[PDB]
Amino acid sequence: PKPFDPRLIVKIAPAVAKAAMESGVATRPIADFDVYIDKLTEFVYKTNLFMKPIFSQARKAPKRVVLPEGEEARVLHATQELVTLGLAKPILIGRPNVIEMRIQKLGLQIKAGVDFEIVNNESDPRFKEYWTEYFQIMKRRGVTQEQAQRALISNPTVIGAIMVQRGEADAMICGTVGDYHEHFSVVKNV
Amino acid sequence: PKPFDPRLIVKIAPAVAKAAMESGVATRPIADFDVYIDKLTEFVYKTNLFMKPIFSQARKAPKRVVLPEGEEARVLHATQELVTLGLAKPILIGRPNVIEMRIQKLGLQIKAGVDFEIVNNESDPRFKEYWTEYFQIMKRRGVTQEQAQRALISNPTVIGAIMVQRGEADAMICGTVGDYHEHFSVVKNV
Amino acid sequence: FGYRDGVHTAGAMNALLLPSGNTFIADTYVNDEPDAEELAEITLMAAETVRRFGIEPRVALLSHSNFGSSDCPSSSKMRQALELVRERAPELMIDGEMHGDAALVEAIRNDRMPDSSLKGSANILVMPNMEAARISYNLLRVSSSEGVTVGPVLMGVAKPVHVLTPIASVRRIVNMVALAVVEAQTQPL
Repeated sequence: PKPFDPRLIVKIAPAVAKAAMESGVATRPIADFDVYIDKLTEFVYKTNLFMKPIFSQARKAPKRVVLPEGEEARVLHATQELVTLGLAKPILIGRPNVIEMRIQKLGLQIKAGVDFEIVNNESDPRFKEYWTEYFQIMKRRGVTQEQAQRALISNPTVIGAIMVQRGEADAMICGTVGDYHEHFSVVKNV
Repeated sequence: PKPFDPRLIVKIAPAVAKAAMESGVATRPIADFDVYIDKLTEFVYKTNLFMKPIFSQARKAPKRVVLPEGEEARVLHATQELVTLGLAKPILIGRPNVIEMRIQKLGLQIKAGVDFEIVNNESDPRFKEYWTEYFQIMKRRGVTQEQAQRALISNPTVIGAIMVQRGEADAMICGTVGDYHEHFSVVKNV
Repeated sequence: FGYRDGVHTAGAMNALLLPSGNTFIADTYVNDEPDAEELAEITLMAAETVRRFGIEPRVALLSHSNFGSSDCPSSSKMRQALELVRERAPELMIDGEMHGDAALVEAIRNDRMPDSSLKGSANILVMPNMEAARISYNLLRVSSSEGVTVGPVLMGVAKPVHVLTPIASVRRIVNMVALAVVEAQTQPL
């Protein structure tokens, strides 16, 4: 591993502590290793102490989350770390070729179709129902049918919102590229 | 030809008139055939009488016109009719595969690279300069560099406006899909 | 006393010590909702007052809009004020309008606007209304763990006078007496 890897403390220190445990040289035994690893992590990331109730509650029953911006490197790293923590069941939107090629490029280990689902926005079997529902919602706000089809092809946020509305997902996290208010407007409208 | 083809009168009547000319059965000879064909066309299309000065002036020196919406059937038909009249030198924006396939589907005769130019918006060698210029124009209006790149990839109207501004074209005709005011806003800003 | 000649407004300015250095905030006490012209005059007077301290002034106009990302009236007022200031004093280092972090941090500003005319970290911050100025000043005063200031310096009146607050300590009174003496040393303008 490289020198600056942050996982070094979390992987090393508990192992050395357990080695001390076995050989009897310890003088202040720890009760359980879970709180120890938690404390080390709070040292590493500086927000675990604040977010611990949220993580603990969320780990009890993971849900389905849609990340429309499924080609950014940051989103892929977050998906890997979410799968590792066993904290959600991500769904990504984008072209499968680019996603797979970048996963290879960054050297991650999440496998499409096993750890997460890819929704090909350019060609999906549920395109008809999605754009029909979007039109049914937005027809009185100045959205023609052709505009609805164009939006369901070109705008990932609309696809995510429609997926959440129909009950095929449970939450959506968007907006890591582009302006805030366009995403907010789409979300509020849907 | 099908019964409803509008070119039937224009192609037939002058030929019959010339046949009358040759055999000497005519009693009121016409001076030149050009005004005759013009009058027939004004019967056919109902606006030639109004637009004749414009057509006559434009035919003297064609310019370069950008149609950003280069995948619509109407735009392709208009391009064919413009090439036939020798009235402009069109430039289309879109994916070459779809454009060629639809040209085959509609049975037109314009050939890419000979009668008109195709600009592949998804991959163009001048992407860098285009988005750099767009950012240089719109940086104080709340457009980040990433937004500029995304716009030059996704918005054909911006590509057309930038092409016109740099002097690589002479006019632009847009707005046959979508709302009026978004196109107008882009045009006014650029 | 009345206003000094050539000016039609008065302002107040508070000093503060952040990790990025000394910083001045205006306007905090006088105008409830200044317009573009008042903002320009306040900026010029603040620049002169900062020059008194032997510092090279660097001004930033703050807003929630980030280089034209919004078109609410406040952002337009900032843009007009900026053009007015650039018309009057051409040698002053000023830019805007921008977010606070862009004003204080060089890298953030350079990422979004590589050719800005403002170098380093700004040391004068101009707010659109007294709400934002006062709230930011108080929160920063407490959060920047020192809790010490030099304010409020009053600019625009024809004589060297200042007005303090009831919670002012001895050291602040001494500092303002010294500053008023320095202002009065030269012939009042």
